Amino acid sequence: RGSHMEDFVRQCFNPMIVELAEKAMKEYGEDPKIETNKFAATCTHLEVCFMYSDGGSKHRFEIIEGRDRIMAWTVVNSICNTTGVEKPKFLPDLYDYKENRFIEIGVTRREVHIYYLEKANKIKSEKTHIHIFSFTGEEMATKADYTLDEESRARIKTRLFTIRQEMASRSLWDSFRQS
Amino acid sequence: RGSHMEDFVRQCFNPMIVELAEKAMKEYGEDPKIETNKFAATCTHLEVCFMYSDGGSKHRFEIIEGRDRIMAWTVVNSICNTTGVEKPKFLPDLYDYKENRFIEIGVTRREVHIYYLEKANKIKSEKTHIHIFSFTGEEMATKADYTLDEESRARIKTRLFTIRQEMASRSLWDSFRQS
Amino acid sequence: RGSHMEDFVRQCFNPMIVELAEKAMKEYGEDPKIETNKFAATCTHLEVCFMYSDGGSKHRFEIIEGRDRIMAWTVVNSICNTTGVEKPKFLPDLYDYKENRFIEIGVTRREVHIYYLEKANKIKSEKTHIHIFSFTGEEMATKADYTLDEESRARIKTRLFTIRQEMASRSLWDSFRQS
Amino acid sequence: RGSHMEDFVRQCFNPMIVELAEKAMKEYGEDPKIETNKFAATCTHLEVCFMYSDGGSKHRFEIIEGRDRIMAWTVVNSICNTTGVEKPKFLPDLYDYKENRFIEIGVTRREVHIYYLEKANKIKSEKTHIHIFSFTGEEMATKADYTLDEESRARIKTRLFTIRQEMASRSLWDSFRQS
Amino acid sequence: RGSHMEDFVRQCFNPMIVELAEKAMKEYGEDPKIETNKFAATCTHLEVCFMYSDGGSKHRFEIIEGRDRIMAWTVVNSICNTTGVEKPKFLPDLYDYKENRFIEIGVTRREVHIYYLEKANKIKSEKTHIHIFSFTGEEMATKADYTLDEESRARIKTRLFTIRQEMASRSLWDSFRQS
Amino acid sequence: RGSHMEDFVRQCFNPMIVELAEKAMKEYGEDPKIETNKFAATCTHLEVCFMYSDGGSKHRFEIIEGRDRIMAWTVVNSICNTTGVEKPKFLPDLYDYKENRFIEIGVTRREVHIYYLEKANKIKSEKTHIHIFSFTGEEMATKADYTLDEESRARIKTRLFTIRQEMASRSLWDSFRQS
Amino acid sequence: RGSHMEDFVRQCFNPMIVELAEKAMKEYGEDPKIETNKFAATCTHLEVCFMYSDGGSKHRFEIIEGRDRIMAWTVVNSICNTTGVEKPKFLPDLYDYKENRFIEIGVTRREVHIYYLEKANKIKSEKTHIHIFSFTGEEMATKADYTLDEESRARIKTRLFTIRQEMASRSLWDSFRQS
Amino acid sequence: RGSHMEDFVRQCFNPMIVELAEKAMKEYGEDPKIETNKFAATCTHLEVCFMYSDGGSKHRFEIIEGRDRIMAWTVVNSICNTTGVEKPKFLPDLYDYKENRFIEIGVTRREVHIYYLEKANKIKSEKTHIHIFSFTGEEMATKADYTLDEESRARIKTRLFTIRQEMASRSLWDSFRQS
Ligand SMILES: COc1cc(CCNC(=O)c2nc(-c3ccccc3)[nH]c(=O)c2O)ccc1O
Ligand SMILES: COc1cc(CCNC(=O)c2nc(-c3ccccc3)[nH]c(=O)c2O)ccc1O
Ligand SMILES: COc1cc(CCNC(=O)c2nc(-c3ccccc3)[nH]c(=O)c2O)ccc1O
Ligand SMILES: COc1cc(CCNC(=O)c2nc(-c3ccccc3)[nH]c(=O)c2O)ccc1O
Ligand SMILES: COc1cc(CCNC(=O)c2nc(-c3ccccc3)[nH]c(=O)c2O)ccc1O
Ligand SMILES: [Mn+2]
Ligand SMILES: [Mn+2]
Ligand SMILES: [Mn+2]
Ligand SMILES: [Mn+2]
Ligand SMILES: [Mn+2]
Ligand SMILES: [Mn+2]
Ligand SMILES: [Mn+2]
Ligand SMILES: [Mn+2]
Ligand SMILES: [Mn+2]
Ligand SMILES: [Mn+2]
Ligand SMILES: [Mn+2]
Ligand SMILES: [Mn+2]
Repeated sequence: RGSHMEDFVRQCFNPMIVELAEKAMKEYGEDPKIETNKFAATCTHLEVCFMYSDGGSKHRFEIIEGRDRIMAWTVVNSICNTTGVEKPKFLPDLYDYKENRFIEIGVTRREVHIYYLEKANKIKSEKTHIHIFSFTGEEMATKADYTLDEESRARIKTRLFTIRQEMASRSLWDSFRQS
Repeated sequence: RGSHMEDFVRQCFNPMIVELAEKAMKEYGEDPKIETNKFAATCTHLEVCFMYSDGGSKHRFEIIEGRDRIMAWTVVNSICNTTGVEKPKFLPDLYDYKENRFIEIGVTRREVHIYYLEKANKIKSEKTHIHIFSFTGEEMATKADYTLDEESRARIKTRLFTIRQEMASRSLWDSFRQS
Repeated sequence: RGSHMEDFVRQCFNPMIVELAEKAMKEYGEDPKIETNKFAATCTHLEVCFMYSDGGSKHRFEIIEGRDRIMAWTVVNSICNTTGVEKPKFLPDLYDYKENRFIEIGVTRREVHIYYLEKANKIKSEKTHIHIFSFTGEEMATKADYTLDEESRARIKTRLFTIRQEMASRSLWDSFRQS
Repeated sequence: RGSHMEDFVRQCFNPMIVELAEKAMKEYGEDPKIETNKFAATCTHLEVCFMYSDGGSKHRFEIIEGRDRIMAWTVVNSICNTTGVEKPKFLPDLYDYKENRFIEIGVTRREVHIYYLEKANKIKSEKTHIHIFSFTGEEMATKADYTLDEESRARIKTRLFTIRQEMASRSLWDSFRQS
Repeated sequence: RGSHMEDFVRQCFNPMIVELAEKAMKEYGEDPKIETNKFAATCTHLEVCFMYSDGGSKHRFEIIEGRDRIMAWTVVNSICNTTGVEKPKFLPDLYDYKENRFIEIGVTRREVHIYYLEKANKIKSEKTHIHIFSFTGEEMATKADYTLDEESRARIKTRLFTIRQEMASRSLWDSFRQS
Repeated sequence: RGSHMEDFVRQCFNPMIVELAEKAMKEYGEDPKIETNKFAATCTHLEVCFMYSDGGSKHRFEIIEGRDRIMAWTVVNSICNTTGVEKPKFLPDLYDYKENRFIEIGVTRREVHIYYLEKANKIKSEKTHIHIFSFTGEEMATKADYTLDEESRARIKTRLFTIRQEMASRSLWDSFRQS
Repeated sequence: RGSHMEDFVRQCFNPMIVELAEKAMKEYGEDPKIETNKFAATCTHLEVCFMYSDGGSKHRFEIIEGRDRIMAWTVVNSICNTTGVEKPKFLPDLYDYKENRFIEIGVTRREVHIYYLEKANKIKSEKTHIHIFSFTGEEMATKADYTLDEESRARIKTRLFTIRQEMASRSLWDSFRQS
Repeated sequence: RGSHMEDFVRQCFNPMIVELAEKAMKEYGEDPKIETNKFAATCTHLEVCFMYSDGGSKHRFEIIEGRDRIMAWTVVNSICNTTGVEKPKFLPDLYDYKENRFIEIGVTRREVHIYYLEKANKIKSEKTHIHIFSFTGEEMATKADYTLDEESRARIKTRLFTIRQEMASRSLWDSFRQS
């Protein structure tokens, strides 16, 4: 019940991302009070997706992650039925209105290119773009097309390494990298 | 009195657009509690006009729809008496400060090009631009000049199809497409 | 998915009570999109408990309903370990700091005194006070001790009958009284 | 169109009362831009009713005036079906939870006791309380039961005479007292 | 131009009282940048009047000080024409709705009873109550009727001595007590 | 005291511009309650200057109009002592950080080019730019350099003609054009 | 650096009390990141003092704790120089305007009566009231005069035991009770 | 204790910069009530750094100044470990995401080029950019690369000279230039 990682996650991310991660995890039958590593992972993924969507230019991205399952899908059908893009098999995170493709955002604790592989065998859809970030500071995207400019992606890497430092300062990073 | 479409409209659009649609419909002698399809249509038209005006660049559009009749006209006379453009016969929805022309925004449930025809015989003014959106996801504008960029108009189409899905999920879309 | 009762509940109660009812129902494995009658019941119970706690005088009641299970219990242990009152078997709704007893608030669709019976066999604790409200406008409390004054309890009855009227106007009240 | 009374009413009362008076007058087919005296009268009546309801003690009054017709009635049926009081023939302004009776609030430009007469022949219901205020500073209530204390009713009289002074300073009071 | 007392007054009182004192002093042809002692005196008088009006019970006092001359008078005529109290010769600060009399609030740097004398020869009206506060911590009122309870008047004295300490800490109190 | 123009000005412009105009007029010994035409003129000039400063790009203009005399000057000395531009003889309205020159904004009721003449004989400084707007919808600037783009200046003309229409609807425009 | 108690304190108390405790501890040369037990103690003491001051009736208490040393003293001199009460030797927490005495509030982890002893030998002033609360749920005050009513003091005890439970759930309570 | 410079600093800068300067000075063992010149210097440096960071384009700069020492460093390690830039020896003020270098911002009272020298011997790191501003209105940066455009840096110079004027008007500038 009383885990250091829970209090650290509640002290690290803003209340909105914490509430959204709690909702998304309870929806799939996972307890934030027990799966604390998955709690931190969901919060980090949500914040990274939000910074990514903010890195655009007003009407650039459509936020899919953070919506309810029935609602997050409804936007996918509306995007597909209006542009003509094939419907993805699994829920993505964003839709680039400038590139006419969905974006899958990953945040891994291992090296940058095995998580892309893991996300590539699962997807195997079509034009769905994959963008991977790592806590080490590296990144990797489809066709080397990193979608955003260098200044926006640098902020995501900096914030990612900031969370890694705060976890290690509380001896919680070693258990985070395992699972 | 107790109609599903009324509660759906109050749950779908934000309170400001709902209040503006109620005002605009009561002004013309129409009850939102009875003409629920017209209520949803007015709300959708208002939201589409607002997204259109937001798709500009700060000082780009002058919002005519959503103003009171005497006030909405007063801005039309001020626009005409300062630029020299001929006064339109019927109230438009916007004025493009970059193109020196008024814009008429339509949202139809039929195919995109019969509503443009219907709006073309009524207008027949001069340089008044016509821009039509459909729930199917298509669009059509005067001289193929769609005024806004592709990214802004895609958001309008996506949101339009989102409302169509929520209506069909409540079995209210079939009655909406009829009237 | 698209139920009239869902939109009516979202249009009737404020967003905070709706969110709290969604949380409380998802916690116990119940879907607000499917168990719409239970959704309305949870919202009504929450609002009645809140009006009851507001009917006091600043430092009068301690709100138990609407808190998370682990948190709502933690306040019960703190109340018991500081006053000396025996710990209740099941989660109550309030604690009267003026009467040194917990309060169980019920809102039933049947007559007022069978729900009290149903709540009396389940409880059978000790000094836990029971207060029952009905949609018909009647009420019943332990030892005829209605805790609050007449003016506060009249507001709860009035609001309860207001919800019953809005449900019947949408033909949703008959299905509500059944389950 | 451009009437001094309209601008004075918009400068005198707060925007909420002005909007509520506009809604209530448009509901009954009356134009605030044309019936400016009736506009000021509706605004004054609304503000007096609000100060009256504020003169209570938290859970004392139920505000009927300012609600929509279908909604304002729904609260009357809920009050009657829960307390047992006979349903009034015409819409009142408040309900005293402490006295178990409805209150009719009048604000007249003539002497205090002819408007009470006018309101007494129309009503003739039962326990519906009548409370009359005048711009001259006098008042009159049923059974000499003025419901509120002296300090609250003095504020209403003071504010009423303040509006009369501002009208006379703009030469609008003489036309107000006629109609 | 650059006076220590000006910056101290802007750092001591809240922006609203500072703005009201600036307005009241510019209305009578006095510069806050030059008459800095009168600036501090006006701010202190305004704050004392506000704490006094707050010391009541909701509908107790009518605030006269801090209003514009034409507006502050208009409330005096409305109070007199509705209660029957004789109109005062000079603008007072409050009106006690519970005692049916106006209140004149003074804040002096000399002893408490010479300022009352000075305010008594000027007034000499009728039932206008006089209440005097001093920076030394003493007070004096008409007929020993101090209107408010002991707890509210103690706060005013405490705050008054707090300002005297902050002035002396900046060597500005000696010049304040002179003028 | 009770002038139609006063209530119209309070109903037309936002409270901030009204307060700033009241301050600026009381500073120079002019009463807004008496010099109502000058009141409307000051409000219009302030709003036009604000729209002009907003027409830039974040760090483009430095707002001089609307500041207190001693403060509005202090910014002029700071601008001159840091850029090297000669100090103007009379207070301007803006400073263009992109053009290294002050801007004088005029709003006249006569034709556009006699007010520029009137403002040119008074100024006769150096690089101080003059920009004139008229209620008729025309404009005129130094060296035909209109500083802003066409879309921003069109909004100012439209709003100017909107105020002219509202004045004429209340029969206040004829007296406005005289003085 | 990374202590569980720090994150727990930041997750438990509101940001204002946390900031005030950080300020008060840095003022006396103590690090909240190192003296985490003292951090939690300062936060708990501040919250208890705030609930105590809120337990009064508007103008009842004067808050001394939470102010800066020079400021917190300045209010003590102002209270003494206006009421005549002897100046205390050490900074208290409140001043009861109804009882004409200062209040010292203690929150101990041991039994209730040894901390009162410890606070009695240190004080030994005069009429300075001592009120002690414990995490076990007991209390003790001077002359058995508990100042507040039973309902307000019960809330403090309940909240105190809530913090003790959350500490023990994170295995931080055992180290808290030691120091 | 009562210094003119303290009140001037509290009247000049916004409360946030004042609080941040108080925190930063108390962290290094310096009293704002005593080291008033250093207080004004810290406030000016903070405001200049904030205007500099605002002069960018959304995701351009990372604010280092104004953060706590342990936190301000944590961002430096995250920036270095993600971009590959060498870690600076002393805490900088910003990081330019567009130029891949840290920025050191200085505000001196002497001539612009001796403070750059003083900051150059201390630094002597690598690609750390130095940008110096002066109260006289001049500036100097590394490689004549002033990072921002001319319009943003002109605002900083103007505001700097505004503070110098307000200090001299209160006879506080001469003592400021000495230390
Ligand atoms: C059961 O897990 C969840 C599943 C979902 C549905 C959609 N899922 C994602 O969008 C997603 N989710 C993770 C990720 C990885 C590890 C732990 C937690 C989340 N990584 C990603 O790259 C990614 O696109 C939402 C929230 C969840 O918690
Ligand atoms: C009586 O109807 C209304 C009329 C008006 C006046 C101006 N009208 C429009 O601006 C408009 N209105 C619809 C439309 C179509 C069907 C139903 C409702 C609205 N479509 C459009 O393209 C369009 O330009 C305002 C609100 C109304 O409700
Ligand atoms: C006494 O008058 C005022 C003077 C001032 C000082 C600076 N003045 C202007 O900045 C200004 N003022 C008007 C103008 C013209 C007619 C009536 C009112 C204002 N026109 C302009 O073009 C213009 O630059 C400020 C506010 C005033 O009211
Ligand atoms: C150095 O310590 C502090 C001292 C001060 C000055 C005034 N002190 C109190 O007002 C106080 N302080 C604690 C207490 C006990 C243990 C740890 C922390 C605080 N207990 C009490 O009963 C109590 O009246 C303010 C904040 C501090 O952190
Ligand atoms: C002890 O002093 C402080 C030191 C610090 C740590 C980082 N320091 C700066 O970032 C900094 N500080 C000054 C400066 C110069 C004179 C007086 C005050 C500050 N000038 C600069 O250019 C500059 O980069 C933060 C706040 C301080 O008060
Ligand atoms: Mn996803
Ligand atoms: Mn993803
Ligand atoms: Mn239209
Ligand atoms: Mn249209
Ligand atoms: Mn219950
Ligand atoms: Mn009435
Ligand atoms: Mn006085
Ligand atoms: Mn000017
Ligand atoms: Mn000008
Ligand atoms: Mn204490
Ligand atoms: Mn620095
Ligand atoms: Mn620096």
